[PDB]
Amino acid sequence: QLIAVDEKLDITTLTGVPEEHIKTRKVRIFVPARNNMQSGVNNTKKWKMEFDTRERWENPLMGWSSTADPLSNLVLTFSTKEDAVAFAEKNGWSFDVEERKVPKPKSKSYGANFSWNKRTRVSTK
Amino acid sequence: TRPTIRPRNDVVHKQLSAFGQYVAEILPKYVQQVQVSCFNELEIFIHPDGVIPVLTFLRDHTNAQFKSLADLTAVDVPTRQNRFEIVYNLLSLRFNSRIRVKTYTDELTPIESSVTVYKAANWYEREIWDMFGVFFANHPDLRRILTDYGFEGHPFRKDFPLSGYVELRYDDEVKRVVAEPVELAQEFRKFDLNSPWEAFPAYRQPPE
Amino acid sequence: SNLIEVFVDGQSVMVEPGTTVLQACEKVGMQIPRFCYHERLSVAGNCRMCLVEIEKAPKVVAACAMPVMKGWNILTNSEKSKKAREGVMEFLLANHPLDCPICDQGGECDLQDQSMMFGSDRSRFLEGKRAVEDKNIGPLVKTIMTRCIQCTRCIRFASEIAGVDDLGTTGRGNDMQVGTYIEKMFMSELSGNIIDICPVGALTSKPYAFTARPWETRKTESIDVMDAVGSNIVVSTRTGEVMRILPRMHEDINEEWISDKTRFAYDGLKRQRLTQPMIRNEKGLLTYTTWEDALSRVAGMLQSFQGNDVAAIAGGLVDAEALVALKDLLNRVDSDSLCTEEVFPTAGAGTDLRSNYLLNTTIAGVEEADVILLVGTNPRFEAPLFNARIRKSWLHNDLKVALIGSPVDLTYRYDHLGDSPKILQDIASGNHPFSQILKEAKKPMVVLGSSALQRSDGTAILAAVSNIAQNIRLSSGVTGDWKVMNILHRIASQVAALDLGYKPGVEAIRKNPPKVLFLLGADGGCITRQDLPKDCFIIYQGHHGDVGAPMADVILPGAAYTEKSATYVNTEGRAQQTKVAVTPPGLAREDWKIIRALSEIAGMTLPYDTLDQVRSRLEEVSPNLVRYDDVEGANYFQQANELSKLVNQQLLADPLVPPQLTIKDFYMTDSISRASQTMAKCVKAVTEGI
Amino acid sequence: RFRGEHALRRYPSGEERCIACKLCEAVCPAQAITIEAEPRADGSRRTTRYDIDMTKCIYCGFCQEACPVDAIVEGPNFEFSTETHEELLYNKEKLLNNGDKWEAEIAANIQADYLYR
Amino acid sequence: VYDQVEFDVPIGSRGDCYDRYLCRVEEMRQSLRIISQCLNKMPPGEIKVDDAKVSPPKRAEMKTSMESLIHHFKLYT
Amino acid sequence: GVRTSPTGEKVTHTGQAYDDGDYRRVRFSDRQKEVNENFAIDLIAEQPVSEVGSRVISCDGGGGALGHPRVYINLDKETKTGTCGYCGLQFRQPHH
Amino acid sequence: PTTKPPTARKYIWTNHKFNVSGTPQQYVPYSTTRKKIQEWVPPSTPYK
Amino acid sequence: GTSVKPIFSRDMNEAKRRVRELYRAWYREVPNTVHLFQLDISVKQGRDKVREMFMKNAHVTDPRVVDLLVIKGKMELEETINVWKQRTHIMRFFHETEAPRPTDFLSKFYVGHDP
Amino acid sequence: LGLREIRIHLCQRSPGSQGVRDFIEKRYVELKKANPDLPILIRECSDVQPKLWARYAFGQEKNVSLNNFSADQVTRTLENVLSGKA
Ligand code: SF4
Ligand code: SF4
Ligand code: SF4
Ligand code: SF4
Ligand code: FES
Ligand SMILES: [Mg+2]
Ligand SMILES: [Zn+2]
Repeated sequence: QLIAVDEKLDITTLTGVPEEHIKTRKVRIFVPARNNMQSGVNNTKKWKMEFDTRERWENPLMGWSSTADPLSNLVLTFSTKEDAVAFAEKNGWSFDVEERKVPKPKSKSYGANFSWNKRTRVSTK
Repeated sequence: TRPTIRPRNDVVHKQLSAFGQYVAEILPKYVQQVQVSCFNELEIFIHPDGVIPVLTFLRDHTNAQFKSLADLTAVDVPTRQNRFEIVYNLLSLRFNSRIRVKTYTDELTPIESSVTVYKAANWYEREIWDMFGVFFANHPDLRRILTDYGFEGHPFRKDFPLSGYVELRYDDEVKRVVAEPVELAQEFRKFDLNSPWEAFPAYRQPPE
Repeated sequence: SNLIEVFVDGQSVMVEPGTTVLQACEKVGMQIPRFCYHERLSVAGNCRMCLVEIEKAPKVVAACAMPVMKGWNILTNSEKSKKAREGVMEFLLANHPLDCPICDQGGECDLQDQSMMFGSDRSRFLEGKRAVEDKNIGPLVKTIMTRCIQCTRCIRFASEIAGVDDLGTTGRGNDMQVGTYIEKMFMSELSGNIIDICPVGALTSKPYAFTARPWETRKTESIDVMDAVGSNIVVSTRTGEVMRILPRMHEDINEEWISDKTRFAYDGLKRQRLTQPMIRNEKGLLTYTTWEDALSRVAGMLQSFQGNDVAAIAGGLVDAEALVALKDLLNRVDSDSLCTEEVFPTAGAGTDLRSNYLLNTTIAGVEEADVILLVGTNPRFEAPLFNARIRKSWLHNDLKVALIGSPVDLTYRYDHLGDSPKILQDIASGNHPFSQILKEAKKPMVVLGSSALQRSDGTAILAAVSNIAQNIRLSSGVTGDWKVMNILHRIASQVAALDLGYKPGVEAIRKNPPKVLFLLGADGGCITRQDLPKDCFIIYQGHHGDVGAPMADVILPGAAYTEKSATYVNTEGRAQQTKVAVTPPGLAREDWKIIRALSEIAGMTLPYDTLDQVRSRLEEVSPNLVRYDDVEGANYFQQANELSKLVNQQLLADPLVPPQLTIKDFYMTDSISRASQTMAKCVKAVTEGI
Repeated sequence: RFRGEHALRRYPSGEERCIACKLCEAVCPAQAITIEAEPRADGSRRTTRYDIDMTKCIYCGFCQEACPVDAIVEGPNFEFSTETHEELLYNKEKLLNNGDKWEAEIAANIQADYLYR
Repeated sequence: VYDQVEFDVPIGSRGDCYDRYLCRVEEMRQSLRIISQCLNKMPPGEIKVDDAKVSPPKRAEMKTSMESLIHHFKLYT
Repeated sequence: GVRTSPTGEKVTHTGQAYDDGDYRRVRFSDRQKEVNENFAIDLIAEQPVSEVGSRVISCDGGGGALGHPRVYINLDKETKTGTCGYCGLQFRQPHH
Repeated sequence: PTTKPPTARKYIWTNHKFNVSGTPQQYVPYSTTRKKIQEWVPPSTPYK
Repeated sequence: GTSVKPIFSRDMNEAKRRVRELYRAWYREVPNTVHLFQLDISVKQGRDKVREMFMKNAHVTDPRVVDLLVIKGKMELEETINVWKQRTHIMRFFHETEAPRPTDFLSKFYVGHDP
Repeated sequence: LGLREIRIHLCQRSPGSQGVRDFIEKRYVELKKANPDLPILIRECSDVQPKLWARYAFGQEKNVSLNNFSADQVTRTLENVLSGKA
């Protein structure tokens, strides 16, 4: 009732993806960086998978942005790094993993602004 | 609350909680979790092996008799080891109530067909197979129902591109319609709309 | 230990003493609303948006400034804190202008998002709003002060980070305004960051004005190549066009900031670009040709000559892939004359030991040093983020700074030991009091710039600095893995080229003039046709038409750093890779692909075919080039110091003068910067001001 | 209220109302609007490209209800059939010409309907 | 508001096409009945939920108030 | 203010015109090129500057709810005039 | 419009035009933006 | 461990048995498909196409993937036999209108940036 | 036949590179005096066996493993490479 087969998962032959969109692609597994224009951090909570950028050219009519790859807008969301790595592996995609960047904790002291002898004393407020 | 806020119904909430406890007690072999939402919707999470028993009990029991299968579909969550969750929506005319049953599967594990419990499931399981690639065992005739003949892939998967891989046109040299790789005159514009400054504190996750 | 127990919404958490309420809530996973608080700046406490309720306390506290007390329960979502947030948002929006459709920061506004999430949905303000006149602070930052909420983030950043005290508040009450009080331009190498720190549209990028909306842009995470710091950046693109450059947070390199050149030099990527292969016609002029014809013309000359007659020069913006490709191609010709425009002394160890030409202390290590000595360098313009780190350490760790060279403005006070190079010999001998000052230092640091190595005394200057470092090690003992010796690099391609075995400097070309010369992005003007024999064949490969292009026989259009996935190694020795944001224009191709195609045309086909195989070759040559965040490395100071005692070249009596002496010399350094109109505007503004 | 062919309006002084906020482009359910902008010679915030693909448009009118300055409207013309696909790809010149052509009726309809909006 | 209107539900007896035709005609008549009731009982008041974080504000409010303009911008972007 | 390119084509208010060697001019052969004859920049340049004796004034584009969002313009600076960021109208204090 | 005429504007067309499809005055679409990337122009003087 | 629920085949031998049955059915069907759809190809080239489509998946070592492929191929055969497909669907296997993409490095370098 | 450069790849903390570390620290300076014009590139590996590369004329390259070699073993390897004898 159970096969108990030892082999890594591979579903490339079942997904219907063309041959040249499997071996030549390079997905990036990363936590997106915070938009430095804003202080919110709610967009740096999950892991993202994105594909490598391909050619975009100008349409001779309308000058619009034309593309020839179907994976230019495909972005996946994952809870953990391991989930993204497993999904990339079982789909036969070569991947690059970037470790999550966390802002290190810092020491803040409002009283350090009005310092008696240190350089941290502010000239205005 | 105020007239812009949807009112609550505690009586229906209690009734659904009691019936969820009842069903969970009767079938401890398959039931994994029971939930009741704030808008009075009852969900029962079961093991995949219990699809036929749980559905048969809900259809045939005197106190349940959910005689109508409202809808059957799948949801794709790539981050889970079991990629797909199967959702059954049932309606009981005798007691004027609705129930939801959820299970799970992956790309390679078949799910038992429920066409013997509900005849309506025949086309729903075909649609699930066509859109997600979930195989249903002992189906009368499982085949594509929505996509074109010879279409490769399952479009409703999250990793399937929106515009697909091939496009159609008429070729005069061969005097027939041919398929060629997609090439957009204007690429679909991806919009990053999700904002920081999290909106709903009640759903905040532990920072692990 | 000394941790105290505090509660956030009833859940316990252990925090260090001195932790504020905001940080205690952050440790739980909630971001407290804020407008004036910045993690990188001093606490202000004026926007009052972070007011939160402490249980069993009638009055709310400012989470950004109030240190949490043991046993406190922070009610982050109680009715009191929500009402405080709504009132503060109402007060902030009472006078704000209805400028959202015309404000450049529509979809990136902290004010808009925090009004949606924490404020009300309507206004009861029936009066007229205030309007203040705009200010002119240069061609980089557009100023619309009606949108200003008076959070004083810009003032604090200018005072503490940029070292410029030109910003402040004039007036009182409702009529208090942020500005300079006079017509004065806020020009510094870090002036563009006040746009990022500003939560509203009061400060916006002027060259970026009105061009794009944030939800439309695609975000590409890449690496800056404008200098050798290698600050992490985000490239915003839309419809295949680069729109702007944003900093990407990296605590160890650039924290949250980028230099003005890094931020605004992308304008030069749209001008003076090389898009097609070019050759010389019968009239001696450059004309367009196909890739096949140009590659065949180069391959014929490559096959005609071999050995010492073939040479290559690498520019300041060349990646490791193209460098190793060119090295392999010329090695198949039995040519070892592979040179860079930047000069490093080859005497003794040379490039054999990696620590001989690296910033061994690393950028983050500056925060641990107590004394730093700068020799023959201007860190403010050569490495703006390194100088910013030094300024931060000087401000917070009471770091002592001394300089040997021209008395340049570094935005912090330092000790000017002098200008003559003989001061290095005096310090090494032990007569100078700064030798004893270095002796007492627990974490001494000595930094020598490559600009000081560009002069003929590079070997002697390096030997003197190594003697100083060796005296420090011998006297003060072995503190540990501190790595006193340091060298600050200025160009992004130098360290990778030195790791790959390139010969620093161009002395080999002058000693042995070639008949075929490769200019891989070389626009320094070190070698001209006067230094070459008659009818020398020059191939220029690059992305910009500059000083290196018109004297070439064949022009091969390459890709810029924004148009390829390329490896760069910073002055720390840390290898980083860029990503493709847009594709090269016209017929331009990837540099290593051009070299590999040329090798195939000449019959000397190279083993690699894809980018992965190129990086495998890089690992074969220098394995540290594939460790994409590693900075750790072995210290071989003793061996290099001992090998530096062989030659005894004398120092010249010429004052140390860095190439960048004022801000006007900082904007125009490379081909991308020289083709930028924004840099030209900055140079014009600093040269004559309005 | 009826939605017809799209038009770009202008102020009574003669300057175009559009300020290139790109809200209509963001709200467009069919992605039928393409907008490019830069500062004008006088420093005004104006578009250099404003394209509407009428063979992608669904004529929902979301763009005109999202516009904060009443710049883009969907005018009452419905008899604008075309013999080729290309002439249904409107650029900024075509939309400004449509506005100048239909402004009288467009303004009358807006006056009739603006108290319901 | 379907609990506030009165109508009858046509019920078939044979399960064939004729019964379904009769049922549809009767539903048309009952729809006329419900339309009459709706016309005679139309109440006053606003048309969308008075919550600007979900429903966009009025044009005059959007062109007059700061909060209304912010909410309109965010709801339409 | 429609100008004519040296090729002969009308230059639109966005300033674009196909170059001499551009093959894309072939689309206008046997046909015409749509150019809007009313240039907004010139038309707003013809508007006279309004004289107001107030330090801060508001502009909504006219027509009340039929204009643009109401904004307030400061007129403290005498070197230049206050310009509406929505409508382009100019305002100025009565100097001297 | 005879009893109450439309509001007069300087930019409103004085002469109404009908549908001009299939006619030399038909609308011909084109890009209204300028060139984005500027090419380098080689010098006219020979190097040697 | 790694115990999984079977679809049709417990091991590889019976999976290959199903593969061979499907191949036999397709090989038998090729001439009837060629005649009935009035295709311009020959029976030899149709059987060559069938062989190539079977050989594209020769690397699979998972019996579950193998029997899912067999199920998909049997659906394909059912579509072909019942004349649910038209001539275009059958001819889509040959890519007659697609210009060939050269494989060598120089051709890809000349044509564009696509590796 | 002419040797062009030598590359020594040793891992910083692995015990397989202990002999190479000792060799460098003790006698790399003397080896460099013996060959002042020969570039000897010392780089660091990671979770890889120590290796030595020699580049010859026209791009010919050969590599030898130095795993678990003592300082004397890698020394003798370097004299073997420099003198040209196998
Ligand atoms: S700063 Fe923010 S709230 Fe103010 S006008 Fe600009 S986008 Fe709107
Ligand atoms: S200009 Fe911006 S950063 Fe400076 S005080 Fe005003 S709102 Fe704050
Ligand atoms: S009417 Fe709707 S579909 Fe058409 S352009 Fe406007 S928003 Fe887009
Ligand atoms: S038409 Fe209106 S909504 Fe669209 S960009 Fe112009 S001003 Fe904004
Ligand atoms: S964030 Fe605390 S008062 Fe401003
Ligand atoms: Mg800002
Ligand atoms: Zn106005």
